[PDB]
Amino acid sequence: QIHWGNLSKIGVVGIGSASYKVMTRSSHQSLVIKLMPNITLLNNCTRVEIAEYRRLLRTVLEPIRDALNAMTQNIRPVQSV
Amino acid sequence: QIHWGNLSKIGVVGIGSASYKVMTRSSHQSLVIKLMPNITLLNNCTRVEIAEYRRLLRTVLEPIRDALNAMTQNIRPVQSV
Amino acid sequence: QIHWGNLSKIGVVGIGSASYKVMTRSSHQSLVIKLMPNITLLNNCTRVEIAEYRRLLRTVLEPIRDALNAMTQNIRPVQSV
Amino acid sequence: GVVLAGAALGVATAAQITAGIALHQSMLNSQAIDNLRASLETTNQAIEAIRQAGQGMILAVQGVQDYINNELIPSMNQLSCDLIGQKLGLKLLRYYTEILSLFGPSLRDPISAEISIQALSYALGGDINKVLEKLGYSGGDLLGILESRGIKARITHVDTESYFIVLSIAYPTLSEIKGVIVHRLEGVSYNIGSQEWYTTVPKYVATQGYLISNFDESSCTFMPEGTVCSQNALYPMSPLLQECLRGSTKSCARTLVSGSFGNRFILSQGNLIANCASILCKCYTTGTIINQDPDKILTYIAADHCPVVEVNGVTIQVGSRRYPDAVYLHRIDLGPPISLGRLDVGTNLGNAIAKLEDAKELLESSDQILRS
Amino acid sequence: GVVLAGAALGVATAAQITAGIALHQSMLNSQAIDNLRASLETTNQAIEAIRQAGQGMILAVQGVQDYINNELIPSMNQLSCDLIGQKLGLKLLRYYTEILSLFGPSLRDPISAEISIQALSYALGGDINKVLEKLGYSGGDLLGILESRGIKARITHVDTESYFIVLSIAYPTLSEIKGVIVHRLEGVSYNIGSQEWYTTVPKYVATQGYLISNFDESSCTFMPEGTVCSQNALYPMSPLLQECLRGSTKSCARTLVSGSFGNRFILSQGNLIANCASILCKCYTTGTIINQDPDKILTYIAADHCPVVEVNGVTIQVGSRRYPDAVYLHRIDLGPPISLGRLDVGTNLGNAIAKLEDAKELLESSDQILRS
Amino acid sequence: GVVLAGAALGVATAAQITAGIALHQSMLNSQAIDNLRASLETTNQAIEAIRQAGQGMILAVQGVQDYINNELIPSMNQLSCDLIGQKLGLKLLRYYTEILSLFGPSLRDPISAEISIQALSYALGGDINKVLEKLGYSGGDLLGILESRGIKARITHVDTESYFIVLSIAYPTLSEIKGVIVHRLEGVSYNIGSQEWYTTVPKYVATQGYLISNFDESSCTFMPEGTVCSQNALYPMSPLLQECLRGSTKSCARTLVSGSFGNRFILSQGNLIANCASILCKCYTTGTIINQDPDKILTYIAADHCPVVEVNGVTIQVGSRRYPDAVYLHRIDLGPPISLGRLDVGTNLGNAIAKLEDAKELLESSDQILRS
Ligand SMILES: *[C@@H]1O[C@H](CO)[C@@H](O[C@@H]2O[C@H](CO)[C@@H](O[C@@H]3O[C@H](CO[C@H]4O[C@H](CO)[C@@H](O)[C@H](O)[C@@H]4O)[C@@H](O)[C@H](O[C@H]4O[C@H](CO)[C@@H](O)[C@H](O)[C@@H]4O)[C@@H]3O)[C@H](O)[C@H]2NC(C)=O)[C@H](O)[C@H]1NC(C)=O
Ligand SMILES: *[C@@H]1O[C@H](CO)[C@@H](O[C@@H]2O[C@H](CO)[C@@H](O[C@@H]3O[C@H](CO[C@H]4O[C@H](CO)[C@@H](O)[C@H](O)[C@@H]4O)[C@@H](O)[C@H](O[C@H]4O[C@H](CO)[C@@H](O)[C@H](O)[C@@H]4O)[C@@H]3O)[C@H](O)[C@H]2NC(C)=O)[C@H](O)[C@H]1NC(C)=O
Ligand SMILES: *[C@@H]1O[C@H](CO)[C@@H](O[C@@H]2O[C@H](CO)[C@@H](O[C@@H]3O[C@H](CO)[C@@H](O)[C@H](O)[C@@H]3O)[C@H](O)[C@H]2NC(C)=O)[C@H](O)[C@H]1NC(C)=O
Ligand SMILES: *[C@@H]1O[C@H](CO)[C@@H](O[C@@H]2O[C@H](CO)[C@@H](O)[C@H](O)[C@H]2NC(C)=O)[C@H](O)[C@H]1NC(C)=O
Ligand SMILES: *[C@@H]1O[C@H](CO)[C@@H](O[C@@H]2O[C@H](CO)[C@@H](O)[C@H](O)[C@H]2NC(C)=O)[C@H](O)[C@H]1NC(C)=O
Ligand SMILES: *[C@@H]1O[C@H](CO)[C@@H](O[C@@H]2O[C@H](CO)[C@@H](O)[C@H](O)[C@H]2NC(C)=O)[C@H](O)[C@H]1NC(C)=O
Ligand SMILES: *[C@@H]1O[C@H](CO)[C@@H](O)[C@H](O)[C@H]1NC(C)=O
Ligand SMILES: *[C@@H]1O[C@H](CO)[C@@H](O)[C@H](O)[C@H]1NC(C)=O
Repeated sequence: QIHWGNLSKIGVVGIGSASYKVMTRSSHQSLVIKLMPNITLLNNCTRVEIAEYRRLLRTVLEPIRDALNAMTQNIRPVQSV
Repeated sequence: QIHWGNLSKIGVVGIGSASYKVMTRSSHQSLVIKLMPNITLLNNCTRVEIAEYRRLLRTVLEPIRDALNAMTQNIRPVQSV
Repeated sequence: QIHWGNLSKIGVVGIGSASYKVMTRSSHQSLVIKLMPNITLLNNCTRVEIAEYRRLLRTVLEPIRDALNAMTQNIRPVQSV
Repeated sequence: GVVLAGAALGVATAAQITAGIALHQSMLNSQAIDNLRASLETTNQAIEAIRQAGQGMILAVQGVQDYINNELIPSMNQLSCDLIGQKLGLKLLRYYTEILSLFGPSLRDPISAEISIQALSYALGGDINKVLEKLGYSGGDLLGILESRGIKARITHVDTESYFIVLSIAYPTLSEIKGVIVHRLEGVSYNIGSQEWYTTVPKYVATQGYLISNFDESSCTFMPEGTVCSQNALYPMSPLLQECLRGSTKSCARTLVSGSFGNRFILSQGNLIANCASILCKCYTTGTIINQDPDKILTYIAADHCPVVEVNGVTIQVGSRRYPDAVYLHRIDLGPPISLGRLDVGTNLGNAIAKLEDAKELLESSDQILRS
Repeated sequence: GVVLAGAALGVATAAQITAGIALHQSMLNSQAIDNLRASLETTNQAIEAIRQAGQGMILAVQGVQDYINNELIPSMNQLSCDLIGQKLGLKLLRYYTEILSLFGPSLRDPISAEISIQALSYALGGDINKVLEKLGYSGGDLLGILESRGIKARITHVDTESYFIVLSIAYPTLSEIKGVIVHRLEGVSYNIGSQEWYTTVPKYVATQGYLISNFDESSCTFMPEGTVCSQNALYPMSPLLQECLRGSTKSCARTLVSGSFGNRFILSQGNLIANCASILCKCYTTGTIINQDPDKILTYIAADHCPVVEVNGVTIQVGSRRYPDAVYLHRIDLGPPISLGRLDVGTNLGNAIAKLEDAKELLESSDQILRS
Repeated sequence: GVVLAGAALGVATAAQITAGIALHQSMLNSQAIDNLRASLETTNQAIEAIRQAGQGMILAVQGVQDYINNELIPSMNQLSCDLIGQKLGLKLLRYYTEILSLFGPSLRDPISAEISIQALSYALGGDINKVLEKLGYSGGDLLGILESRGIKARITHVDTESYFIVLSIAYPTLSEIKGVIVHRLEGVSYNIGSQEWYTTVPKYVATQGYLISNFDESSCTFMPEGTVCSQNALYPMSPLLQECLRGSTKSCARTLVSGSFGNRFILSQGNLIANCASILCKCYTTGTIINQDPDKILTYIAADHCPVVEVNGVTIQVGSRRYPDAVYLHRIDLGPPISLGRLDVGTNLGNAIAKLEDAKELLESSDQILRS
């Protein structure tokens, strides 16, 4: 293992030691990002801004949906095997 | 080219290829950063804050303007030469 | 020193020189971060939010104070030796 | 046309000379500056297009005007005059820090400096979507250009008297380089006895006919219709690394991996390439475990031997054979083991240099000794 | 149980395969999506828990609802209708910019992408403390887990019709790896005549029995009760650097330091190890200066010779001797001198390689020369 | 005067020992801490100086007080009690996150840690300009000092009873190092046959009489009056690269460049050094093309041969000759071709070491071979 005697003779020392801990995942929860705000109490003062907001989101969300679909079409039950 | 036969014998494979596009620029627009806000309707309620804001701006603007003039004085019409 | 003559024959030139300045410090000031806001004019509308704020802070401040106490208790007057 | 007074300028780089000459084409004439100054001291909006009839359009952006128009002005009749100044003063000082951060002494070489539109976000009021719209910058390539930082601004005029900066902004055009393919590479570990190894190859490589070169992905964005790069992504590859990619396995370096390596199998051409001596390979249909022979380093699983395979608790159905059966280790010439870390390289390079230094006498006497 | 159609998928990384199968178990069923869509379209709060009995609790986060509920709605009777839209429109565009930053073309592979909870802070409304509380994530290890970026989310469902994204979030559990110790190393300089040198060693190393490996601290947090790492931090160390750490000093590389080096003394085991040829070492008890002989490279100060020592103007009391008196330079085998900079490496590597081709004919006539 | 008890402390670095002792003279004494706590209780301002007679001024900063006085207090008559708490709670949690970010477990070794004033911006209320004004930190060197991040803070006292942190802050003064010149280097490509090469040199180098060293510009700010560095920027240069800069051209390494290189001409001392074999060089005064001999690698254009030259589409005027006109390639000894990429280095280093292992028996047979 580490030879601390020779290491000190060229000016190298240990100033600390500690245990090593890693992470493992057991349970998962669902976190949903509701992208569309509730604007009912804002009457109709935000129609144009909301409508612009949805258009910008579609150009981002649609590519992600296609990637998910392109993977879940290749998932088949093991009963067919 | 790339010898995919030998690369796979040591566990190297290609997982995708794509075309290469670069950028070239033809037309240019002008965007001006107006640093001094229109404060007419604030009714002289921000005089000290505006003046201190201007004082700090001058310390940044002058060195850049000096650099631009130093290069511009070296640009001369080709008809003279 | 630097042989600019040989450097130019392989396409290396100097494009500017400057003096070197470092930093030294002699006087120090005290800057205190007051973590507890004055909320007297807010009546008592923030009791729970403030109390929850204090609880989060102690989990950060206590380990820092313990480190300072550990080093300070190892500082002793010079006349004692 | 114009001529640079290079004798008077003295020293300048190609970037400085080019941007200096381009400053002649991009600067407004003094008459426009006078009209622009009068136009600027008439607007009260955060974004406004100023159209000087007969000349190109100029966009004017005020970075704290929304706050004044939306927050401070409506509050005029119910707040004290002193609080209004404190609220504006807070925003002005925060705005100055951004201007200092962007245009201060950290900005080296203002003449030849190119500033991305995203870095201008705070100076433009916090968001850039409205600016791109008013600039007319839109289309199907906007995302690829914007994410790769392809919209650059350049300083052309600085007005100390009226406190404004003129920028020159351009919306680029995408052009395909003919005959250039960017290949993405991935690797799988293999076992030699009980040691798990990994071949060291670049993540991305580019080809153009016979030529193979390195590829820098930092400025690129991988769009579904092709990679979009705002700089030059191609740069030379060492001749020895090119021999690796051309089929010389002895030219490829290899490195040991940690005990929790997570690239022990891959799916390629409908076939599974797995280090079955390092992960559990079982044939799902028959239930028998697929053993990796000690004289082999990899396993190439296809449907002709196992139509459905479980690899790490994941069941995979594989197609027809596109990769031959694994060959023996004695038919594969393997490359040199290496360590890629900075301190490991230095320790090993220092050892090699010292060995060359100590034997310098004999190496510098080769021609005579081989002619005895 | 599910199977992957590898022939249809064609090519896939191990990370892609594992993450893709995990979608089967971590997705909401087609009916749960329909009920989720109804539940989302009746909430009006920034954070809300959706209790669908028979299925796990769902946490709904709206990124701009605090602004609407706290700022816009109360100010409804005092602001004009047009100003309300302008104020919300500003927040929506900034929120879109952050969504584009997270999930746009820079997000390379959405399927196997892992996003830390900190990176989602703006998408969740700016702060994550209330979310961590509502998720039930708490305990004594949260600070170590949180600061290691250990709480990761996966994209499981993206709904374009009702504009929401479903994420799979998990709170890790910490486990100690048996027999692994992470060592922190520090060094001080030493003089060989008039030259000041430094040994080149890693900042952190890890041991397991007789095994020595590198330790990557990038993903780790050093807590009082152990180092908490969100990734695998151990990676192999080259055999030559392992010889160094096993006591072979000649295998250890060394580098010169600048004239204003900061590591010239260290307190270790109650003793002071100092380079007394490059700093001022004075014995406070007697006032006699401690001088380092040129045949010695370091000074090992203990109480048997100086109860109180002053170095660099700092007065220190030391304990009993636990390091030997310094041995002469001729009893230390020192390693090669190296320069760690990439350009210094390339200049020296290119010179060393060039010397190898000049001897290539010599090195091939090896067995011929040695046998004869 | 104080002594450190190294026997009780056990182990500590020089930075820890130095910062530990310096804490003695920088801590407000136990009497002032009691007086400070009473003074902090009576304030209601974001920034305020504590004037306790006979002792130095202390600046107290409250990070959310501006929001309370400006935003919440004026609206107490129009909002509800619950909404007031909800708004402040949002700001408190965001402030706590920044405190956790600054002073949490990521903060390794709080005693020896130095935090720049810019990093404390959010903790101080989002801006440092007013804090610097009331600290008295001003003058003609502020811009260079601030951008180099030279205004550092250290934790002095932490009170968990009244929840405050005391920091020690210092305004540095600048000192020139006599005889040190920082040189900026720039390169131009040359051609050998059809290949375009580039010498590999550092961006910045520094000299001190005879000695040359590397320069690290990471902490520096190149101001018009000189280079201001907040750390030690000088670090040693390898002997071989020192020979390169002293006039040995074969010691300098060189790399092939990409096909779209942007450094093919430079203006230096009023003359243009241009490749002219990868870019078009044309003499304006006569209309002729400046052709480069294949036995030459560069062109040195001066007014004695071409008063006005058009290169790469830019027309430049040049002065009298101040560079000798180019010499033939046979009169220049060039250096080794190298590749600077990490993977290219590892591949070539691994190959070079392997040839050394394969030739061991010959290398330790040198003394028999050389003597006999
Ligand atoms: C895809 O992958 C395969 C499998 O590796 C490659 O085949 C290898 O190709 C390399 C490079 O051409 C071969 O290496 C060279 O082999 C030559 C033939 O050696 C035979 O004869 C010797 C007699 O002593 C036998 O010991 C040996 O087993 C072989 O049967 C040698 O001439 C070469 O050695 C020379 O190397 C250098 C020359 O620069 C100098 O040191 C000496 O001159 C020395 O003699 C060299 O070893 C290798 O043998 C092949 N592997 C095999 C056959 O298993 C394919 O080339 C590759 N595909 C493509 C398209 O490249
Ligand atoms: C600016 O740049 C110039 C050139 O770019 C430098 O000039 C070099 O100076 C060095 C040092 O003086 C020269 O190196 C020595 O050159 C001598 C000339 O060699 C003659 O003989 C050989 C054999 O036929 C021919 O190849 C050569 O052309 C000459 O006819 C030799 O005496 C030296 O040989 C040495 O060889 C080995 C080296 O491994 C040693 O062991 C031997 O003992 C012996 O000394 C040596 O080569 C170098 O040649 C010059 N470069 C040239 C001429 O291109 C300037 O020094 C430089 N300025 C600065 C300040 O650095
Ligand atoms: C701790 O450090 C000491 C001091 O360097 C180490 O002793 C050194 O050991 C090496 C190899 O064991 C010796 O080299 C050997 O020399 C003999 C003589 O020719 C030869 O048999 C071998 O081929 C080899 O070259 C070296 O001389 C010796 N140092 C001194 C100063 O004598 C010791 O090994 C270290 N301990 C550990 C556990 O690493
Ligand atoms: C600040 O903005 C005000 C508007 O609030 C500007 O006043 C208008 O300026 C235009 C421009 O020509 C005039 O046509 C309008 O008649 C003005 N309207 C009002 C109500 O005064 C004003 O010019 C701006 N002030 C500056 C920039 O200093
Ligand atoms: C927006 O929020 C409002 C509340 O402001 C929601 O209306 C409530 O819906 C719930 C769900 O069943 C009912 O129990 C309440 O009675 C409703 N409130 C009132 C005042 O009637 C509404 O559903 C939301 N609208 C959306 C999301 O479009
Ligand atoms: C919080 O602020 C209040 C005012 O908002 C402070 O009360 C003032 O305290 C000063 C300091 O002595 C006195 O001069 C004033 O007369 C006080 N004002 C009023 C209206 O009583 C208070 O001290 C601050 N701190 C707290 C409550 O802890
Ligand atoms: C808003 O517009 C919609 C669509 O016509 C309708 O609910 C109604 O007209 C408005 N509702 C309000 C103002 O609450
Ligand atoms: C602000 O002060 C100026 C004098 O500089 C005056 O002309 C103007 O009317 C004032 N604005 C008001 C009173 O709203």
